[PDB]
Amino acid sequence: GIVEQCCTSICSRYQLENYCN
Amino acid sequence: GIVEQCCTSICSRYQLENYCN
Amino acid sequence: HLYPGEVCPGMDIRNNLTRLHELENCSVIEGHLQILLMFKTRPEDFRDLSFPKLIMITDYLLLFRVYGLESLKDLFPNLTVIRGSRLFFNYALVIFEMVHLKELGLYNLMNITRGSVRIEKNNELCYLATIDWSRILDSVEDNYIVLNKDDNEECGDVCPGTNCPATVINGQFVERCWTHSHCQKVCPTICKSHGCTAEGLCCHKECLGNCSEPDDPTKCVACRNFYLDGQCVETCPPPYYHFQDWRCVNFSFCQDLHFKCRNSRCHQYVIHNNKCIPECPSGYTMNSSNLMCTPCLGPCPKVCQILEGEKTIDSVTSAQELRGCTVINGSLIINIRGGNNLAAELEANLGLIEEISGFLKIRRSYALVSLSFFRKLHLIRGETLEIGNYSFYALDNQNLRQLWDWSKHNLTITQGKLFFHYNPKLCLSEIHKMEEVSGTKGRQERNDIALKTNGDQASCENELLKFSFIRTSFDKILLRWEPYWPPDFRDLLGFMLFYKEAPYQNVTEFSWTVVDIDPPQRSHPGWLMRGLKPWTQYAIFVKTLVTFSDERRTYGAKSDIIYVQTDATNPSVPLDPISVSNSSSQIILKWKPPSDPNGNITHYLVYWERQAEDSELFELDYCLKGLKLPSRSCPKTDSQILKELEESSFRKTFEDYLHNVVFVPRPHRPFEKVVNKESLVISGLRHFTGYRIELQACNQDSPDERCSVAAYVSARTMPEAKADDIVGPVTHEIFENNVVHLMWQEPKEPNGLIVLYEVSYRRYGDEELHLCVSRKHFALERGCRLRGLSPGNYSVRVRATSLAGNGSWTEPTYFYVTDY
Amino acid sequence: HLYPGEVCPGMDIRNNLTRLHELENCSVIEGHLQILLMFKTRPEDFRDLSFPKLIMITDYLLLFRVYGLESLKDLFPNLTVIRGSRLFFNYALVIFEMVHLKELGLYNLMNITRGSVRIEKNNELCYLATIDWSRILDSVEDNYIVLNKDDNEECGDVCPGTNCPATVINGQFVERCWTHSHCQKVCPTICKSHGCTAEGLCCHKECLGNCSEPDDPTKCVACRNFYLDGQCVETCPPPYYHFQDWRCVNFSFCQDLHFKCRNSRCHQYVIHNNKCIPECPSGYTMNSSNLMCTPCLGPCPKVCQILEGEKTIDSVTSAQELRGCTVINGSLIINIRGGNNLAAELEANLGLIEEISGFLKIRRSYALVSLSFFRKLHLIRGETLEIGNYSFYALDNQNLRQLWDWSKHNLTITQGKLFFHYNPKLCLSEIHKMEEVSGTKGRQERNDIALKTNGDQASCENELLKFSFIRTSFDKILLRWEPYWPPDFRDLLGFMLFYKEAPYQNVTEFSWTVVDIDPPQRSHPGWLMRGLKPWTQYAIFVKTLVTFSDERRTYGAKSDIIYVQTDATNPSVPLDPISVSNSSSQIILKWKPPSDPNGNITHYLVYWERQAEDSELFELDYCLKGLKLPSRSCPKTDSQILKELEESSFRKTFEDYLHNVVFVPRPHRPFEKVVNKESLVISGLRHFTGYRIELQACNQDSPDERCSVAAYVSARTMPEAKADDIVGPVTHEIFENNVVHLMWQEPKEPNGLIVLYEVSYRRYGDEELHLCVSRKHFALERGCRLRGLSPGNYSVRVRATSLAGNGSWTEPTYFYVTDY
Amino acid sequence: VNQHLCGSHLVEALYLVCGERGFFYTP
Amino acid sequence: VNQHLCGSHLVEALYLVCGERGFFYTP
Repeated sequence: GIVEQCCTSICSRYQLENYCN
Repeated sequence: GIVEQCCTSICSRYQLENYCN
Repeated sequence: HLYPGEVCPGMDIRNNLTRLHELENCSVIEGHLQILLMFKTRPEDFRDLSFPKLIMITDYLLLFRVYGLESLKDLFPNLTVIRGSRLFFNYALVIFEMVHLKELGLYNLMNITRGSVRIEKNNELCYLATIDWSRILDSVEDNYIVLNKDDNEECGDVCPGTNCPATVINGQFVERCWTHSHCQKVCPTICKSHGCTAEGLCCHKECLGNCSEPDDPTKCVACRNFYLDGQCVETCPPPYYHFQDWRCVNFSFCQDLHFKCRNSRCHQYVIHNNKCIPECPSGYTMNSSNLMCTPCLGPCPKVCQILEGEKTIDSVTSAQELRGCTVINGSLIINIRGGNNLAAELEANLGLIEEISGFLKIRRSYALVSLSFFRKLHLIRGETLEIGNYSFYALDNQNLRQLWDWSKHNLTITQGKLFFHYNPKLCLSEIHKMEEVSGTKGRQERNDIALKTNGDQASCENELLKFSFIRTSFDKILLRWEPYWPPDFRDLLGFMLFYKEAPYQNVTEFSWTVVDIDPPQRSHPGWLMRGLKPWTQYAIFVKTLVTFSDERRTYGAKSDIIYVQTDATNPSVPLDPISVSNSSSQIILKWKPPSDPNGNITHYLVYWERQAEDSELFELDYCLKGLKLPSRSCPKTDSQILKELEESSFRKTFEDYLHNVVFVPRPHRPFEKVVNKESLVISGLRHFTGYRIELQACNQDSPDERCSVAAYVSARTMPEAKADDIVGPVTHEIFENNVVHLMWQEPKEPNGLIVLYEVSYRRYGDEELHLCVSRKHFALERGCRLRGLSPGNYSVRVRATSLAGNGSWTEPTYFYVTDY
Repeated sequence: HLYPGEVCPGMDIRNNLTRLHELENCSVIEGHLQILLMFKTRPEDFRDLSFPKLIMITDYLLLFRVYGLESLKDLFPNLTVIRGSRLFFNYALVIFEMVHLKELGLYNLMNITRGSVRIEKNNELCYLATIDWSRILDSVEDNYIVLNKDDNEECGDVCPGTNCPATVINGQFVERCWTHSHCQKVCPTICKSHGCTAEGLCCHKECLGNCSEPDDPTKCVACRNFYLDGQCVETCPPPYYHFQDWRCVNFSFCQDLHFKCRNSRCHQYVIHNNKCIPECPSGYTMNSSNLMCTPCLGPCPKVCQILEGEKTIDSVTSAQELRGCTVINGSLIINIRGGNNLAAELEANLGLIEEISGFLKIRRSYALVSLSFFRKLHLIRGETLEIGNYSFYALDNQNLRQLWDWSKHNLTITQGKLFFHYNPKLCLSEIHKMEEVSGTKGRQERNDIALKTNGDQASCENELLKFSFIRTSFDKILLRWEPYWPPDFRDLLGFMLFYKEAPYQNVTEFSWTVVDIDPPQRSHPGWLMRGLKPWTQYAIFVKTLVTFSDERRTYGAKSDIIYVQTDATNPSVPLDPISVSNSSSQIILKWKPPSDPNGNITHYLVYWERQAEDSELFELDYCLKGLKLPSRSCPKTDSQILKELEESSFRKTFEDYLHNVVFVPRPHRPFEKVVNKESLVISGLRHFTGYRIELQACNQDSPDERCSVAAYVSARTMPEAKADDIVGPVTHEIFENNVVHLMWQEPKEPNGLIVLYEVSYRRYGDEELHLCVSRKHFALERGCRLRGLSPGNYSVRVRATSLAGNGSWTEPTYFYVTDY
Repeated sequence: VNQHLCGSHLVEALYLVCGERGFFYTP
Repeated sequence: VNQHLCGSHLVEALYLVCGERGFFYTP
């Protein structure tokens, strides 16, 4: 899910549009 | 030595003459 | 009445209210409703929008960050039932981070069949404590309502009292109201769950929540068991089959659903046991023409292909995905970071699985007390192992006590090693029993099963210490127990004795004052107790202290808890002894039982003795000026203990080294008896007598009194009416030379004693003259003697003064002396 | 004098005294002497046997279970030196289980060069505490004298005092005596180790213990450094080589020993560095003709083939077997079950080894603080690994803090994994540094290095918290520190604040009152302290509380200990205020300093005021009868903390689950001032006058007084002797009708006031008549007036009564009245 | 700006990143 | 009689077993 990608790892800008329309 | 034979294991009669003349 | 309109299978609403308009045409939701992620909204966007048609939600309701919504009393004014067929993390109603909301307003919610309610992170939410959740949820202890405005602040909660019913929640009655204008509707105790009408009458037997007319199935708003053609039926009559546990449908509907799923992208429905279920259980298979699943001619289980072969179970909803499974083609990770026992639902959802193709791991399960919810777990193939080649991983379980009931439960592990760590309430005996039963005895290596962490907080010494001699005394108890010796007797470093007063028999195991007893010399070890409170029951048991051996079993020996009561003794002195006089012959004495009864106080002793009046007062000349007569820690850290372990181990090590090097293997007074009273009335008392009261609290009467010293107090009766009054006519004498000598009878029985007499003689027309007559003066002169009086007729008045005060005057007496 | 007779290489005596007669012909033992296992003996078997020739023992003396021996004063009356070249479990004198012995009797033992003394399990041994071991052993803390008659019982210890010198051991002086007739010989502090003669003169520099003639090398009984031809020398002159570190021998003796070992079954001696040593070190090899070991033309180390390839090191004697080794062809197990630091000798014996072919294991080493004694340890090949394929096993080391000094120490591990467990004072940072330096970073798997056991008792958060705002007040200190947030800010559960009074700056790390502070909301976190004692310095530091993560590094943050002192305030009231009036004009006032100085008491304030006499006493008629004038807390622990951890983790888990499910990735009065005094003398006081004293303890004088209320006490001065005496001649008046009116001047300045006057008139030959004159009587009648006196000559005497007491009579005054 | 996003901060980060188009959910 | 011999009990057991011949020690 999103939490293991962001809260544990380091989130860049690109993938956050994968959670948006 | 004698202690690992007797205090840890179980000592019977026979070997105790190995510690005697 | 019943449900009109569509059925609207569960939907999700996001990012705007444009799609929210599709809830107008249905009254029942056959799914879950989620309103969440609504940022660009204002409070004026919700007042005009309302959904009065909605009645009941099958799965759950979730609200998460919907800006502008202040109360649900407008959105859902007719929501009454949440079945909770499918939960959301073991919760049926979740309201999370719902900013800009002040009150719930769900004033028609009556029953939530399954699940709990979690309300969290609502800084503006009030009217929470004014809701009696016990009338809605079967188990209210499973709720979680924290971080709101009620505990952060003190926002007002104005429940209309002048009407809102009040029910005690912990120890006080508080009114119940959903909003400032809506009281929580409460039904009488006779109406268990069928609901009550406006006037307080139970509805139909198969009704729930609310009804229009009592005792009418067709006038209910929520069928308790099943719905069919506007009527609640206990079971669906043929040819109608139970569907979704809430309604009955015909064969055509189930067949249509099956065909729609088959001819498209699913829940390919079948029929079994007079129900239209998504899939029939193990041992059944659907036929071609009809949809019924006939029993199969072989053992075909319902395998459940777990995605990624590793499924984490942390909630009721996650466990429910394995409902009906018998063989798991993956791995299970049981991880409930909870605090409340979920074993009831977990055994219902799980426990029907027979084999696990992978590994079983239980990690950080705080609330678990046993793994018994795996009712039919037999085989763990372990074709896929945990990192490190493990097939059973138990770690950091704070309350795991028993793994299984080995009397009747069998287990088999094909491959993989074992692992156990930081299970403070799981003992090594259970682990070794599992090793023997499973068949993996010769498969574990060192440190795969820890020794200082498993059971380090549980007493499972599995060896009995038997007391041999116990004797009781006034405040000392002598203890003796049979000696115990481990195979290496130098390992026994002593005993620990735990004692604690036990008012009642049922006491826990593992306060608890500790005393250390040195090991005996090789005479039972024993120990004597000092400083005990008499007549008290104490709990005694002894647990051995032995040196750890890293290789083999640590060791074990302890004694069962025994109860000993010290005997009785003399009680304490009664407290607050006060004596009050209410009459000239009656005094009331009040006291309380002593603070140290030391048994049962059986009676009291009261002793009387009169204080004789001081002879000093009888022999004073009070006529002289100045006649103002009175108007009557824990063991020093760990270092300490450690140091003793280290010293003992060093001594043993030196002994072993010496033995290794040396030996070479060649090749009387008035009284009474009170009976269960704290006060007594006294009679037969002389007026103005100092009475010294000796009061005792005594707990043994016939076999000699065993009771302590007495309390002392003094009392004096009230003054009488005419005790000080002088009786007898006054006699006067006149000699040849005009000497006046008076005679008056004294008050023979006065208030204690008479201090003086006063004679007031006044000649007719003259002034009144006073003379003091003292006790010695009265004794010597036998009354009053006057010297040198002017001729005339005087008036003689006499009064007597006592310890009470001023006495009444005597009648006037007239005498005339000659003028010569 | 020096050593005569044979050399008798160390022997062992067992089972009888038949072979014990071989010690008669030698004075020095070049080895170890053991007297042990002697059961069939009686106390009469030792009196006739004595060995006065024995002087010193090179290695050690061991006595173990010799029956019948009651004192060694007969067996060894001349033993004075135990060199301790080879010890017995880091002990040079062992007396174990020596039944039937009462006293040592070794009254000539002066110096034990190397080792310690262990005396244990002697139920009858006395005269132990009467020995000053500090004069014999360089390090007395390494001794072990327990389980004897001195502590089990109270056996008498009669040291002859009338001669035995006394020296303080802890805080008191006690006489020193070996037996009831032998005092421990003590040398003056000038004689460090060379010993003293009978009269107390230092012996020769090369002397030790005892000597016959001071400053004479050839008249000594124990050479301190070396022995040669009856003379002690700094070093052996050529061609004599040092042998066995105690004597010098010629080339012939060393060659003979080498040949005897070569041509028989061993210590094949060689010669190196002007010494005859058993084997020359690495890089040298003995030649054919001569015995000298010349340097080798290559790197040839001294390999030490360890039997069974696994050697346990638990004592100095076990480590000494590796002396001079450089490459170990086996495995080492370091296991010192001690309590005393052996690093000093362990670094001398070990530390010269370069490579270890096997594994290195440190297990249950309580006393070890560092592994730095491996001075030149570089390579651990690990060709033979510990069970579980390990090459470095550290387990249950109670005080291991640092592994090596990584700034200058290199290490290399070829094969094998790592292991670390239950090292409470070894932190994960050191372990990871060792991983990086060694080169085994990608070789360990999970649980090989624990996280909850390594460093769990040491503060190594390796992150600094900085205070930003501290302000001090009367009893409140306001603290502020910069906020800290871990990567997952929900992990931060709050802060713990540790404060404690610190009288001096040097305070330890890790009393210590704890207060829990909630994390801030996302304004510095901060905290305010309540209930502080004014003028006190406190030690303050903050250490964070964060949730454990099992996978990666836990977390770390703490603040260095800071020191803040609260300011001063008003001090307390002085205690024990007592005033004594020694003289009629002098009063001494004594008091104690206040119990709460709240700073430095700088001065005192004393206030004076006179108490005016009561006007009631001036207006009383004391001549009336009745004239008796006065003659002036531990946290609920588990059942608490855990619960909070579990609740926080449950909240975080629900948040994570919700985020996972929701988001989808689409593809004025007199006074004075005292200066540092606790007493004051006061003069200028009216005689017999009561004063009210107002005393203050005040700590601020010039910048306004800041000091509390005053203590009140009353002091009355002594009365003068002649203050009550009546002054002035007595004047009498006789009227026509014989009326006597007396006139005497009153004592105008009396002791306070005069209550009455007495006139005593006696006619010549008659009796003395008394009359009382009161204050009002004197004011009205201007003295004494008498009515109706019989004619004659009377004598008038007058006295005045004051509050102090009775005044003296006046001179007689004679008056005569007419008889008509 | 690259850092760890957890808790409500993750929701805020997504809301700044997108929200003119709206979040996505499977049909 | 077969059991664990430790401490002084070992010495007593050896003395009971032998001691008329005496203990052994290498020359």
